[PDB]
Amino acid sequence: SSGRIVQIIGAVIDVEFPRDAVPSIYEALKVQGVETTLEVQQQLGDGVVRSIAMGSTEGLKRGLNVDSTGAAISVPVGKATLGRIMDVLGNPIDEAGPIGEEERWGIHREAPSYADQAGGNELLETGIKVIDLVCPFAKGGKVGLFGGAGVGKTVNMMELIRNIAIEHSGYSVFAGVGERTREGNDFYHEMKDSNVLDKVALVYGQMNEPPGNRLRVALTGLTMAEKFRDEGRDVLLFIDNIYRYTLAGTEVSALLGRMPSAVGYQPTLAEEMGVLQERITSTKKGSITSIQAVYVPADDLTDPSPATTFAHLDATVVLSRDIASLGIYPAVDPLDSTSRQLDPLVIGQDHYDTARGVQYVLQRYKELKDIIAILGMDELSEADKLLVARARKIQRFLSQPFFVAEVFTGSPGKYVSLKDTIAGFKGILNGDYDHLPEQAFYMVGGIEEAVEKAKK
Amino acid sequence: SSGRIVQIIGAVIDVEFPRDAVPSIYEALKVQGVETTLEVQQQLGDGVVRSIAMGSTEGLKRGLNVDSTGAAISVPVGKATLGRIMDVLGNPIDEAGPIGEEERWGIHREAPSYADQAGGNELLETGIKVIDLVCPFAKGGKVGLFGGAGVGKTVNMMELIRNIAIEHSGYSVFAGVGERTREGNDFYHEMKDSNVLDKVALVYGQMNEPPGNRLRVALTGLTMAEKFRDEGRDVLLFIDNIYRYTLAGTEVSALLGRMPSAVGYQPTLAEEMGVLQERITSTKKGSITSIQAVYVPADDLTDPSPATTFAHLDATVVLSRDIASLGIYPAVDPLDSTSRQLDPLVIGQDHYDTARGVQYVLQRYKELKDIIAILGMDELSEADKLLVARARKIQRFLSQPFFVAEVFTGSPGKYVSLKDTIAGFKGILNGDYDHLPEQAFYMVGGIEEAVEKAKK
Amino acid sequence: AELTTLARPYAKAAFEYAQAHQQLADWSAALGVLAAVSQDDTVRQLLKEPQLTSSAKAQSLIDVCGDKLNAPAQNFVRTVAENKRLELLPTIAEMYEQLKAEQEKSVEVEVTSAFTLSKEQQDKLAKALSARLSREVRLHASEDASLIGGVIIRAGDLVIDGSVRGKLAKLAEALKS
Amino acid sequence: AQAEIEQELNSVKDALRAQVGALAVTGAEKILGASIDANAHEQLVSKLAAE
Amino acid sequence: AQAEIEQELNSVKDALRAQVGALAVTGAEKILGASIDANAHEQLVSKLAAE
Amino acid sequence: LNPSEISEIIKGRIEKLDVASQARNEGTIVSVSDGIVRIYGLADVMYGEMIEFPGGVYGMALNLEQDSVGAVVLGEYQGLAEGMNAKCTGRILEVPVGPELLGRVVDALGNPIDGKGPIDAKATDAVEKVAPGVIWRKSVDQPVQTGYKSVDAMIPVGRGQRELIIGDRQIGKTALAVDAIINQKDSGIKCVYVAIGQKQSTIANVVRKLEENGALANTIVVAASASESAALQYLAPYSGCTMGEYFRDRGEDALIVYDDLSKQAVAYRQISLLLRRPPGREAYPGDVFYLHSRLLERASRVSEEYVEKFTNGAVTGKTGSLTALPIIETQAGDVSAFVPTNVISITDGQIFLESAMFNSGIRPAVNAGISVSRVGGAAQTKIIKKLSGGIRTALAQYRELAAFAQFASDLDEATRKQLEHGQRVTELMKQKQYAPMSIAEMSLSLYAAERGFLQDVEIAKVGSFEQALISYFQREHAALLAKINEKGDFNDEIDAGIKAGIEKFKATQ
Amino acid sequence: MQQLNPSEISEIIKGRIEKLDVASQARNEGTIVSVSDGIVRIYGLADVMYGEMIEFPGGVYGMALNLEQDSVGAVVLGEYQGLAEG
Ligand SMILES: Nc1ncnc2c1ncn2[C@@H]1O[C@H](COP(=O)(O)OP(=O)(O)OP(=O)(O)O)[C@@H](O)[C@H]1O
Ligand SMILES: Nc1ncnc2c1ncn2[C@@H]1O[C@H](COP(=O)(O)OP(=O)(O)O)[C@@H](O)[C@H]1O
Ligand SMILES: Nc1ncnc2c1ncn2[C@@H]1O[C@H](COP(=O)(O)OP(=O)(O)O)[C@@H](O)[C@H]1O
Ligand SMILES: [Mg+2]
Ligand SMILES: [Mg+2]
Ligand SMILES: [Mg+2]
Repeated sequence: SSGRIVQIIGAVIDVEFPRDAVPSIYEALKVQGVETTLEVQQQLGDGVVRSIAMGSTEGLKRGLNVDSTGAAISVPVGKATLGRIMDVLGNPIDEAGPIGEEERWGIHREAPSYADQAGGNELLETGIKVIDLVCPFAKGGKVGLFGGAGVGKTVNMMELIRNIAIEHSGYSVFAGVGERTREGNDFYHEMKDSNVLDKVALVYGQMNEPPGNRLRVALTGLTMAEKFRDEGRDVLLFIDNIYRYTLAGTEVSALLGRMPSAVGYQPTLAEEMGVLQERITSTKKGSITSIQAVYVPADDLTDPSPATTFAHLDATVVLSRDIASLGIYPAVDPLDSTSRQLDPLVIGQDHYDTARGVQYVLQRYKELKDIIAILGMDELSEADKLLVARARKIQRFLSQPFFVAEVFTGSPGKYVSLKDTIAGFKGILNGDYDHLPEQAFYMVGGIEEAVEKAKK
Repeated sequence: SSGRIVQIIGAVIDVEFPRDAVPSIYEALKVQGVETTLEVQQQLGDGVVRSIAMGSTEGLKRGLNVDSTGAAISVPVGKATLGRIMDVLGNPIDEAGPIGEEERWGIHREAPSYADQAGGNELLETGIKVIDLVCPFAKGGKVGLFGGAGVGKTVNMMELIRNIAIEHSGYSVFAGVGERTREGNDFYHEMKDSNVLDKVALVYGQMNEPPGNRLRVALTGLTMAEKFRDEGRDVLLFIDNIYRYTLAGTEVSALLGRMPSAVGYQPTLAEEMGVLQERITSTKKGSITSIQAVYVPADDLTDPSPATTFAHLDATVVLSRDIASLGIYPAVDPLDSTSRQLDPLVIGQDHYDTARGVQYVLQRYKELKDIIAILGMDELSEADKLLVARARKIQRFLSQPFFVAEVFTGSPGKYVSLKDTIAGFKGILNGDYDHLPEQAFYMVGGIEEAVEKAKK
Repeated sequence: AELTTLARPYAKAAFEYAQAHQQLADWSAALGVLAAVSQDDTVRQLLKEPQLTSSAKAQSLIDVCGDKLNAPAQNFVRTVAENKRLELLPTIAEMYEQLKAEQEKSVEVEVTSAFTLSKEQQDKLAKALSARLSREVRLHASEDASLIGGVIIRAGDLVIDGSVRGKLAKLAEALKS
Repeated sequence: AQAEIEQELNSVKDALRAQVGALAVTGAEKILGASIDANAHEQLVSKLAAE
Repeated sequence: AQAEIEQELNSVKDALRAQVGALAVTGAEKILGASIDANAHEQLVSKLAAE
Repeated sequence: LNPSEISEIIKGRIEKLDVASQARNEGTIVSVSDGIVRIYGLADVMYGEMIEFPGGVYGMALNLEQDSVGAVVLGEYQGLAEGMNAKCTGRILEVPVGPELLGRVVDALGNPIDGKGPIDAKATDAVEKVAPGVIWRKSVDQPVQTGYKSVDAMIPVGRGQRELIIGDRQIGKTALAVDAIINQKDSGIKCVYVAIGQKQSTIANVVRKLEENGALANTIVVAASASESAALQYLAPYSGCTMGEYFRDRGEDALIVYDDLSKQAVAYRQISLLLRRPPGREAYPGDVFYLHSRLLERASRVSEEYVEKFTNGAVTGKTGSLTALPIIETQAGDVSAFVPTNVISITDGQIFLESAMFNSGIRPAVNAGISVSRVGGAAQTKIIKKLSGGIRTALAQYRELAAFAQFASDLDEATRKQLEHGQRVTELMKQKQYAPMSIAEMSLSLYAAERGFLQDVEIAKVGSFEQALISYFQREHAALLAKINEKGDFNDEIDAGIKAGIEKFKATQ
Repeated sequence: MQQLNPSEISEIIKGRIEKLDVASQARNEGTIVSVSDGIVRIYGLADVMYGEMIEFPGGVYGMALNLEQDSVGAVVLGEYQGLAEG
């Protein structure tokens, strides 16, 4: 049956229905006359439901009639979604007309059971020196790009999409959650001009949209990826900012009548994150390989949101503002970054020893940096002076110009291989390049080009 | 008609009136059996109004009758206020009889319009070296003296009152907002014995007073200054402590039913400050030169009250406890203090470059403090050693014995012209005094006296 | 929270019981008696005492009303007292009459004019309003010398102003703006 | 020196306009307060009933 | 320019002082929605003297 | 002092009086507190709708509770009282728009406060709107010259970009944005300056500086001073944005400055606490991120198809844009505060101003290591793009090298070469206020540094060398500067032309 | 004065008009009043013990944690989204 809007406060709306006809939790409602949808968050009792609007509330009035749809927000799924741009409710947001849908799935679902979990360890090459060395990825696994504001999350995700998505022969889903509308336009024209668009389903919910949209766009993109996984396919899932799902819950939490927790976050922070993150997984039916960008408020990795996110991922790549502030790119921290695949029984002893060797040299240099700044370089030991020079060179050889960064760097882009990466770092550790100047390793792809840059 | 007290909580009182006779916001009310005055702050509904008492509430009870006066608190203005002391309600508190007033003005008014603003840049010499060098004042502009407890705000204000009255021939208005009663007695007798009293209007609401008095005394003094400005005169408006107007607002905010903001402040902090601060301005009719002391809670310049005040002033003088601890008075900080008049087009290139040169030397000396503390001065470069020696001399030459500070030490006061100030610092920057000892610059007024002090 | 927010569950429960059992006029009388009796200076005092129990307050109010409260209405008073809501009785009666008026497709319209209007004019305004609103209209006509001429109609939240005072105010705002 | 002369000139017209408008409203109020009687309601209440 | 405004202002002031009556009767006639000449000129000569 | 004219102006308002009857929805004021008014009975009021009170006072509906309506007053509230009638206008908040606003100072509702007469605009638009979607935009690839070489070379701004200006109090944030507005007087880009919570004498001084530099005729000034209602200070950025969007939607370019978004956030926090909405991270509303993201996503570049569709084919083959320069104030350099954290995460770049560099005499005070532009080389002309490639990251590495090699013994030629070059570029990036440079002037300065011509020049003489070189090329090479200034083009002919001129300059002056 | 308690809903108030002593007749049975964020408020269950298990339709179970004067606050030992008022 139908209900009436009784109260409106920001993005939250209360609707009253007959007591014999209260709509279910997460049920979708439609306002009469006005083009707006509501999602039931709670049943308040006495026939009233609390809901979040999936559109702006400026036109809404008390007393507007509302129709119960009998189900949760249902979006189109399958082959018809490829090469299309869509909103949270699954409507097409491109001028290409109606979607050729044959089936619709509700956005709210249970996670796969403990008995359905996959167990693969197949290594995935990324073409990026630091990542392939200390953060090796695997097919069907979860990757997180942690970092503050302005350190490279989108740029590294675009390089990873170029080096994986294009070459891959399965389907992809790209979800822009709380993203800049300019980045979404550049990426759409980039996928269209690269002829890759026919393999990708694009879902966009940018920063100009209401809290209800930003709170549910991640579930829409994941529902499309789950349809492909359950068909037995291998799928790629990209999420430009998963922090924006948590923030939309913080923005609305207090208006939903929930008391705040530490650092002003919603009390449901760990469960709302677990209900989403446990669905983003590879199963015995099919696989989902996923890369998520994770914003770190004020660069503090101890903030409740970033801190609760680490346990959900297989590979954790950490971007540092102090490295970016020195012109070094990609600005990845080899000491804080890690992966479940960095094991001699998964990769090999030669790779592992090179990675731990690089980490050992950089960890020792971190205590000497403060010594040199007060008492000078000459007071260090003969072994320390040599080690500091290698650490500063290693710190520069981590840098690499990307094809998607040519507009920022000016120089061309370099793809480097796993063996090339290992050989270059072993050479600097063993002392084969002690005679080369420190500036020769800055922005130069493989080890050969560093030997050539020293001559210029 | 009349109403009845329905509730009393500290300084805040609720009064109920007939529905056809409810008093207006800011309207003054009088209690029948005690003649206590109340100011209406808000209308609660059902004929009930909330008010702040302009006196003590001890002995008041529920059910007492209250009379509405039909207007806001009105105070006497014009020539009759000169040489007299008044309270928040405009009553005389000097035992000299009734005020021979021709008219009364309501204490609440809108600020002068955007089209009424004045573009004055005429330099005002203070005779104090640090102020005239890095914080040049202007006629018809606003000055603020920021500082923690017992650092120099009242002493530096009493010295400015002494020096500006040398060139100024008009009237002055002094508003004592929440400070010591002894200091009001000392200032009144000093001016009475010096025959200066017949050109100054005095208003007081000191620390002994209830919250309502401390909250409205600033408006009473400003209302008298606005009468003289609007008569086409050039007047001086001095405020004992503008922070007390905001603090009196914090004590009452929770009683007014308002939710608190950061660190317990009222949610209306910036609006309460802007409504008062915008009235303290020069117009096309006449000019108001205003000087205000600003208390800094617990020495924290980032506290919401001091932080919100900086944007309302033309010249900012920041006092420091670290500088006062070394012996330097006035304890001004050249690197934190600034003025809108410190521009080559206003003060000329010679003054501007001298001031910029002093700030560059003091900034570089501040960067070396940690190195000098651990390793001492002897490890610095030949260039840094010379700069540190000049920084120490500049820092000491900024000190000056005052004519109001003579009682504390015994030393006679000094008045230094802008010409002598520029010549002294320019010579120290050029190196013309590299041979004189560092203690010769401490407490000596003009630069020639440093040359005579070095002979001992 | 407004008194209307707290009285809504109780007024709605009383209305639905009265409607389902065909007692709309009985509950209209009962709630009106309770609203008036609870506002009396002696009863208002008795209901605020801290030493009396909810059941003692309820029984005292039932014994005073007596004949005017049937078994369901007595049960309702004992329910309002147990939840400590006896102060809402005047608001519960007001909200019950609004639910009744909306159910019975009835509207009470207040009307004001500069000087008296004839029955011919009242019946012309009544048919026009009933045709616009699609409800039975009850015109509570009155006069107000503040109006220079014409009439003002107040059909609940809807207002229709055809008075000369409103036109003079429109001109003052048009010239001042 | 030219735009500002026109700035003052138009501001004076507006200061006068603000007083003349108040007087014109007061005039209309005094005129209607004498010109309106029982012969006007049969031409106003009757008009509203069609609106 | 300020001296010309000070010298000329009374010349326009006496012109608007005459037009107040025309603005008042035309405004009242608009508000009434019917002809007002028969009940407005005797109001103008008795009330305009106070403006 | 024209008689009859004033009468006919009044007759024009009397002639058009709305003499007919109107059907309206109405309520009654229940309480009046701190700029907040509560009303009963407004059944059809929409969220954000304008409410009409007695005496032409207006409010806006923000809380539509089941039994009450919470409204904020769009002006002075102290004249309102319990029992007054509240009416309903079926219109959303709108403001005047068009070229008639250029060279005028207005309030947050578009009323003139300059006393220069009425604004004969022929178009109004809604204050609250949704930005154009993903498919209607176009990539940023056109420049917005600020006139400062440190900004235009290392942190470029393009038409439709959003660049944050951030630092502490009294370090040149307003000076950078006002000089960027002054430089557009000949660029063909319209300007908007929004003053939020500033004192009226500070606003009047900025307007006097725009007028003295000839930039006022190309600028709209929107003022919401410190004494005005928190609702007007909260709405001012959206009103100014709407006035800038008029040019964007019609195939024209505009620039907007929000002098303090941190003061807009403080005004929004006040209203929200007085409406009794539950507080967040520093007593700030839960939706303080959405306050700024909804504003800043409107500043954009729109495609030819969007302009052609908006103008019904009247304008064709032209893109439109709105560029934004929001300003944010930090407390003692603390960026971890809630509002600064939100805005840095929304803009297309930021310009960090440092108090230590400002006190050290580097007056534009731009920290090259922390400052960055997300559009980069696409927002630069060919000549500046080639001459500035890698300067930002080279300076970032020079600051580190200068600190690392501060107390060590004499180093190799690679270290001395990098250090001596970084010291010269550091001294070159210094510029005075109200003194912008053209593409050719910035180009000569960049060329003389990156091509090695400054290697023989003393650090204390870099400013004198640049000023003399520009003055010499202005007298003896005027035709070359005019060629570089047409589009900022570069080729072997211009490269050789600049080389020959700099060599002749150093060898003879 | 005080906001509405969980038992202050029209269906519960209407039941006390029929039978004043409607509750305490079945001390082992109650009705769901509200559902939100994994927490269920129930009217009745007058004899529930602190920490006891509650049985809901569909084989779903909860635990009693808030035994308030007017209602029981229970947490679901599984998925709560299938539960509803009444
Ligand atoms: N390039 C420059 N060269 C020299 N001085 C400058 C330069 N840029 C700014 N200044 C000066 O430094 C001060 C900066 O003031 P400005 O108002 O622009 O800073 P602000 O950060 O906006 O201050 P506020 O917090 O009060 O708004 C002014 O005195 C200005 O004249
Ligand atoms: N690999 C890179 N090479 C060069 N510049 C880079 C690189 N990564 C980031 N940057 C610079 O830093 C900016 C911020 O990167 P972005 O991915 O937008 O950050 P985030 O998403 O973490 O906020 C880019 O716009 C660019 O100017
Ligand atoms: N110029 C000065 N010379 C010497 N002592 C001073 C000077 N200014 C302040 N002091 C010392 O500091 C004390 C406190 O100064 P005061 O102006 O009362 O502080 P504030 O008003 O900031 O609390 C003085 O009593 C005196 O001992
Ligand atoms: Mg990003
Ligand atoms: Mg003192
Ligand atoms: Mg500024």
